[PDB]
Amino acid sequence: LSTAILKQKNRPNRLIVDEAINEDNSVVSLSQPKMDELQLFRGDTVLLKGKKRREAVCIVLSDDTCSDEKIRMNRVVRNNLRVRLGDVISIQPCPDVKYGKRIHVLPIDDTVEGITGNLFEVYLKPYFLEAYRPIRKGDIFLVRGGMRAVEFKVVETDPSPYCIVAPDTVIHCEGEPIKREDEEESLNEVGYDDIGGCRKQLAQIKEMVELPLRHPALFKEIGVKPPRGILLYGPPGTGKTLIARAVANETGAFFFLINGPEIMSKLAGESESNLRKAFEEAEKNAPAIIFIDELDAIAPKREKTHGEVERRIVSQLLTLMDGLKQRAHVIVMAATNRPNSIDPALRRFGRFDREVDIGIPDATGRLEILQIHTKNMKLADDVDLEQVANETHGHVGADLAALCSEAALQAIRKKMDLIDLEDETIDAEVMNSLAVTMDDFRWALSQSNPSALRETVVEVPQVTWEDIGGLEDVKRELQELVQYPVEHPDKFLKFGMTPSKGVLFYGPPGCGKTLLAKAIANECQANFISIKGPELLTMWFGESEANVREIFDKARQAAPCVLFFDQLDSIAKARGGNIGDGGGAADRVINQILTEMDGMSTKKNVFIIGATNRPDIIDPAILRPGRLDQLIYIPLPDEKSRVAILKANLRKSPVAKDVDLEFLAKMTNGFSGADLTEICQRACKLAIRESIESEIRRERERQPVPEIRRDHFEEAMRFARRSVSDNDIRKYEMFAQTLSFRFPS
Amino acid sequence: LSTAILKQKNRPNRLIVDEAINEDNSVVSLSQPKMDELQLFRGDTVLLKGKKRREAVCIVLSDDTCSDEKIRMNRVVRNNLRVRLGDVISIQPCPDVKYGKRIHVLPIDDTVEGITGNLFEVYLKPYFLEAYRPIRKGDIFLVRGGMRAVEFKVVETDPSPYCIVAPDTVIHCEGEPIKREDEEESLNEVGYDDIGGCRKQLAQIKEMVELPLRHPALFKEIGVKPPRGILLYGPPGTGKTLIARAVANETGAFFFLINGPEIMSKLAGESESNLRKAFEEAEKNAPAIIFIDELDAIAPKREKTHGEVERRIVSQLLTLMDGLKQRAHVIVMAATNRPNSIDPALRRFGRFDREVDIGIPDATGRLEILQIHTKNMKLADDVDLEQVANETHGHVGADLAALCSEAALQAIRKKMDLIDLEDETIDAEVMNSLAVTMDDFRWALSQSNPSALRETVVEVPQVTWEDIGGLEDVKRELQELVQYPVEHPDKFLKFGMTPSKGVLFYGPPGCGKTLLAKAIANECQANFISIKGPELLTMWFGESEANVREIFDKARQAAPCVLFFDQLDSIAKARGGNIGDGGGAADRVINQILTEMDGMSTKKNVFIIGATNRPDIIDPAILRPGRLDQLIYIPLPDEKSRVAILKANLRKSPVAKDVDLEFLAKMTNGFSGADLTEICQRACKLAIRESIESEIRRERERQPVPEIRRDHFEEAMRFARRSVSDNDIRKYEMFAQTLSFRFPS
Ligand SMILES: Cc1cc(OCc2nnc(SC3CCCC3)n2-c2cccnc2)ccc1-c1ccc(S(C)(=O)=O)cc1
Ligand SMILES: Cc1cc(OCc2nnc(SC3CCCC3)n2-c2cccnc2)ccc1-c1ccc(S(C)(=O)=O)cc1
Ligand SMILES: Nc1ncnc2c1ncn2[C@@H]1O[C@H](COP(=O)(O)OP(=O)(O)OP(=O)(O)O)[C@@H](O)[C@H]1O
Ligand SMILES: Nc1ncnc2c1ncn2[C@@H]1O[C@H](COP(=O)(O)OP(=O)(O)OP(=O)(O)O)[C@@H](O)[C@H]1O
Ligand SMILES: Nc1ncnc2c1ncn2[C@@H]1O[C@H](COP(=O)(O)OP(=O)(O)OP(=O)(O)O)[C@@H](O)[C@H]1O
Ligand SMILES: Nc1ncnc2c1ncn2[C@@H]1O[C@H](COP(=O)(O)OP(=O)(O)OP(=O)(O)O)[C@@H](O)[C@H]1O
Ligand SMILES: [Mg+2]
Ligand SMILES: [Mg+2]
Ligand SMILES: [Mg+2]
Ligand SMILES: [Mg+2]
Repeated sequence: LSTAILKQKNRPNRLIVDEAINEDNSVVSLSQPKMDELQLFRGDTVLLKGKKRREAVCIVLSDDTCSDEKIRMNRVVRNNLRVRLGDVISIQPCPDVKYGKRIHVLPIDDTVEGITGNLFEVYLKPYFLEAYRPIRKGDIFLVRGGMRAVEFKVVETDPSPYCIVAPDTVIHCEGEPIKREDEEESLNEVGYDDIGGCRKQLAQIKEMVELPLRHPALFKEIGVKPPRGILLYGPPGTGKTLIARAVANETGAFFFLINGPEIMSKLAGESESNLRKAFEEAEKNAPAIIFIDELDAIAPKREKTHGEVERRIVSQLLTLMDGLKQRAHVIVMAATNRPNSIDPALRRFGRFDREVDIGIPDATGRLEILQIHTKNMKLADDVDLEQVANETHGHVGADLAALCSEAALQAIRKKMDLIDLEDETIDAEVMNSLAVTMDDFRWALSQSNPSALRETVVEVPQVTWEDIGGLEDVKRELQELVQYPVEHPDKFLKFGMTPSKGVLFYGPPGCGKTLLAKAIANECQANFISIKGPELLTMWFGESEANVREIFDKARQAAPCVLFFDQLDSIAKARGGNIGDGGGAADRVINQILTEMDGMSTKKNVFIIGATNRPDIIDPAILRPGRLDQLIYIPLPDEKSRVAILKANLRKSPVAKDVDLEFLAKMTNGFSGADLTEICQRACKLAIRESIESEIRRERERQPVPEIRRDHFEEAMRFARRSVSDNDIRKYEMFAQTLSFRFPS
Repeated sequence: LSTAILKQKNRPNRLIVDEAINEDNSVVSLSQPKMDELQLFRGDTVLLKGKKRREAVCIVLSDDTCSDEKIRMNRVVRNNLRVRLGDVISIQPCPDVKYGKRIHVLPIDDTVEGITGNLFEVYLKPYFLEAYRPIRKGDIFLVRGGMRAVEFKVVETDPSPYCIVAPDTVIHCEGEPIKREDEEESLNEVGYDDIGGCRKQLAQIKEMVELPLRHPALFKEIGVKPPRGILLYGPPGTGKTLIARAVANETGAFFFLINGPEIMSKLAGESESNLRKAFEEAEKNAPAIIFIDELDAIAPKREKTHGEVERRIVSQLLTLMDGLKQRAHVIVMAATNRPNSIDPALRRFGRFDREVDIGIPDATGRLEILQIHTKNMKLADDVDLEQVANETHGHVGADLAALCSEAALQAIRKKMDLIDLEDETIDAEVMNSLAVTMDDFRWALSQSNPSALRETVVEVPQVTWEDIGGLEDVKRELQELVQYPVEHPDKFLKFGMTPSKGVLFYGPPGCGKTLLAKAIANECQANFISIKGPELLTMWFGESEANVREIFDKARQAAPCVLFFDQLDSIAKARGGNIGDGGGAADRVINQILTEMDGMSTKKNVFIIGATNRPDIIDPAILRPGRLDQLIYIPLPDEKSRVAILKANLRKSPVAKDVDLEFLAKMTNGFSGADLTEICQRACKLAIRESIESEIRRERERQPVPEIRRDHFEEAMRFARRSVSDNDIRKYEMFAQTLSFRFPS
């Protein structure tokens, strides 16, 4: 499975973090069956591993009230392992822990601010007297006594790293106090849990980076060599640098970070020296990871570069990439937001040959990002991260971070009156009053401008079959065409028939062709790419055929994908229709589409769908085998289908049950689904106007309309008119006709 | 609220500057309830803070004639705090002011010009004998005695900064006299009060620059990180450098100024060293502000740059921007008049991610600029800064400064006869006679050429509903469509209807579609962007579709905004109308408009309005949902509406009450609003010609017409003719028609 590597295992060592009844900063409690399963004795020293490279040592004890799958755990060592209640930690035996020869500790600034007494005698000596506490370098532990409990950081141990505080162990705390800034920076370091909406990408990165270095013998045994170059790409602000930081803080391998402007800001001969030194340092500390952030800064296209030194730097990078012998256990990672700007030589074999797309997050992904970014943010109960996530189409993670910052700024604006710039300090009542409400998020949404609105949307559509009324035979035919090869390929192989991978929807406008394409993409849970008429017209007017290939390339990277071409006749009408131009049924954009379809015919998991309201003026070459060779007529709905359409459109609108949708459908004989949606929208508009006017009337008098009613629908049927005439219907009929026989008995 | 930070608070310490009855240069007087509220004793030394970083010390005394909210204040210490009568200052206790050990003072040049006696004995000793005056470094104080009072500047104090002049304090005044040029430069330093028309921008700058450095704990508590990079952009002469100077003179943080030509004029390796030294200096003196004026000079687009050293400088700037850790408390500000010319990498996250638009001022803003620039200018009573401000469309602050300079030059030209170049001095009668009159401003206006006339105008229209006659149902429909979603969004959410965000006005020409768009923009107080037919035609002829997106980008930065597309049929007529060309209802510019409308559909506070006189030849794709899907017919006015139109057009023209506008309206059956305006304009022209000829006749005889009359309107009705024929009206009628039913009982 694609994300099977992200699965952490149901193992006896894995334990759920639980609160501690009576536990000091040196012990943890487990259930007796858990010690029996783990062969752990009471009083044994045990090593605990948690999130973000964190390790600690404790004393394992028995607790009859402790669950088998849980470990009792006080707050101090929870802070040490950077874990919260309900998190999962790993417990192992920690043998051969020797008595400490000498330990150097340092207090935290605010815990010692105002403390002038002897730290040793007041705090450390009673805390470490006849206790034999196990400690680790970098541990943070809180000590009682004095007027005020003081937190200390174990900055040095001998023997290292783990030592027992014996009575003869020399403890000293003389040195520069550990500042709170360092502790906060260490606490807020980025791990994998700080990335949202990139579950596929995280799994792929672990498979291609962490796994080969973690277990090289795994790939050696099966006789394959792991890729050497992984290139992260995506639009700016998608989290490539954040993923780099997470990998750096989460990896056991040696990590070296290289920035583009880092290298390019140095003098000629120092950039090359730094690059070579980085590669040599990685090779010396194998297994190692080299991350080159902003690769396009150092390696643009060599021919399109004018600097001599720049070309020399690109050549040096190519040579260093080729210098790895696949036993150096060095994996080079790179991030760029302009993958095309990279020199193509770097994308060859033995180089950055693997590519991971950190794309634009969907609604679930951006909800995850919002939850991550607001986890340490003071919020109110009215804040619905659901609603913000649904309303932030086109936002990337950086845009969502800016949105949260602007919401907080609006929250501060709401308290501006109690806050003065000239004031040396801010009252604590204002401080604890400060919270980010839903109104602040709404204002930030109103003021936010997304950076990825012009990017092509590649996602699974929300439209399902309940969103479509009628068309049951069309639904069954689409399901067969798209899913039978997927679900029963052996049946197609047995009869020797290659399935058709292209369908054209044709019919009157507003009958559900776009809905059908979206729904068939949704049922298969495949990505959906929609190319509308204005985009084809943009390529036609600008004479920019070459962009068509780009579209198909996206469909390849997004497979399984449904490539949908809506309004294939847009260029045909733009030329004037059937008799508009002297030329006949051949244009540049559709020609490139034909070539790209022929190229895509070998990609099994990309299904191409076309839609047109004017099948007569469509280029016939698109209906040839290997192209949209299946044809489905989407007709005007009949009365039952019209009832279904009216019911589907009114699901989200409160409608009184006295309204009879069957009569509405039977009276709208020649109406399309779009016309019925227009009727429903106008009825809702009338109801909203009535409710607003009634609320205004009451708001005046002090100084109704809960549902749409039958009079609303009648007043909507004033303006309702059928968009498709009988002429058009008949034209589709002779198109369908122009698409008895028995064997002798 | 957006400008809530600019609100300075109603606080007891805040005091209105008032004149002093009997106060020396060392005391201030307050009301007894004010001391009781502030817990201030009589004789206490008090610190006073004013505009432009100014501080001073005085002795607080009681005055029964002093108002509670006012402080009595002599002229000398008003000059010290750089404040005038009616200004607001802050008063606080100033404890632990020690006796001065040694003070060094220096006189002002003209106050000591011609003074050869001992300054100490004549002036300072009687002024500081048994007085115990509190003084500050940099104080300016005037001393009596001699033949002539002398101003002195306290250039050194010990102890510093505040000291008491004790009897044993050693006062000396031996040194280079403080020149008047230095004092004048210090006096005329730019503060926030020197910027006009940038109230939003000043509030935003204080929120994003002054606030994070002022109170970092405010952002730390709410768990957000303040932006690191703020980029000021706008057309040249809008005051970005002036805002930089104001921030430098108004900020408590350390300020470092970097200029583009500053850095780029140095040799290779010295520019980079200066940039790194600036960043290190800012980090050492945190909190600090780095301002990089003319950022485009040092950081153009790297690919579009050919210099090796230039690319290295851009990379170094990127590295320095990334080097900040958000605890360095360093905020980097930059100003550029070519924001697109900036390398895009500098506009990413962790870099110049916030942008403030110092745009073209409106009439109120340029009135503020004129008042600021002429505050120290000798003006006459006929000068109406109102009238200059209304007449300077397209002017930026620099243009207004040049206008004032040219007006002063014309004033000097008017006195040229009494002024000779060869003269060694100019008579004082000419000096005090020199004043800038309204005629000088009129001449400067005639000779002024604005630098921002070709920029897109983004402002709230002056047109209101009184400016429009009739169209009451259209006014109500527009108000509903535009304001009901804004005022009552919960009603739309309850019924599940997404409001239409696009309307198309159609009808005969000259009936008020542009007026309706402007008025609906004005009622909501939203920005208005008008795209006329010639602009669309310019994009069509030049095949420059890509500029359309620019327009929509403006609408995003100006939200809440009304985007108005006037004469959508201009390209359609240019192609020849309905049958002009073989192609049908599809062109490049309207195609880009469709794509941009689809992109803008997610921006709630941008409303798009289209207008056309030929709805038949409009591309139908623009009427689809998500586009201008609402349609409003603006018909020819009826008789009552024509009376209203004639009344509205004649509001600003003196009309005799014998004129009957009802008869004019009833006789002009098929006239449009433009035709009625033509009639009114021709009548005014006839009246003006009559009045001019009568004035000429009297001016001849020596060596009438106060209002428009009925004969004027009759002679105008000579040439008045209806622009719209019945053919066109009927065409609109079958367009409207082509846009009984009851539920069963
Ligand atoms: C069995 C088969 C399956 C196939 O592909 C299956 C498939 N997977 N995803 C998709 S679509 C994607 C998923 C949902 C939306 C997008 N498909 C697919 C392909 C074509 C039509 N429908 C479905 C191709 C070709 C064949 C075969 C049949 C016969 C022969 S032989 C030797 O001439 O006898 C050779 C090859
Ligand atoms: C309530 C709502 C308001 C809105 O926007 C309000 C708005 N603010 N400024 C403007 S315009 C600007 C101000 C004056 C001139 C320019 N508008 C606005 C937008 C559209 C039409 N009229 C006004 C958008 C969309 C909605 C909504 C309705 C229903 C649903 S749901 C879940 O399907 O039920 C979802 C969303
Ligand atoms: N998927 C995500 N989950 C959580 N936070 C994210 C995500 N994507 C971006 N962010 C946040 O938004 C910002 C994006 O900055 P980051 O450096 O990670 O982006 P980038 O794509 O590497 O940048 P660029 O391509 O412009 O160099 C960071 O503050 C990061 O924490
Ligand atoms: N069968 C249907 N069930 C539900 N809604 C429908 C149906 N047919 C049409 N509609 C509605 O009509 C509108 C447009 O439908 P859609 O985009 O799928 O049509 P189309 O055939 O591609 O034609 P067009 O060129 O008008 O877009 C939407 O509001 C959609 O909900
Ligand atoms: N809003 C304003 N209020 C007051 N004075 C202004 C304003 N805008 C400009 N000025 C004045 O006009 C001149 C504009 O020069 P300034 O250096 O401030 O402009 P700029 O926009 O930074 O310049 P450029 O973009 O060409 O570098 C100055 O003399 C300034 O005092
Ligand atoms: N109802 C009206 N009330 C007042 N003035 C009106 C009215 N209708 C038209 N006018 C006048 O007609 C002139 C042009 O009007 P406007 O620009 O709004 O019309 P339009 O419908 O957009 O047509 P056009 O293509 O002629 O500009 C202006 O002088 C305007 O004052
Ligand atoms: Mg990055
Ligand atoms: Mg559609
Ligand atoms: Mg400047
Ligand atoms: Mg007009």
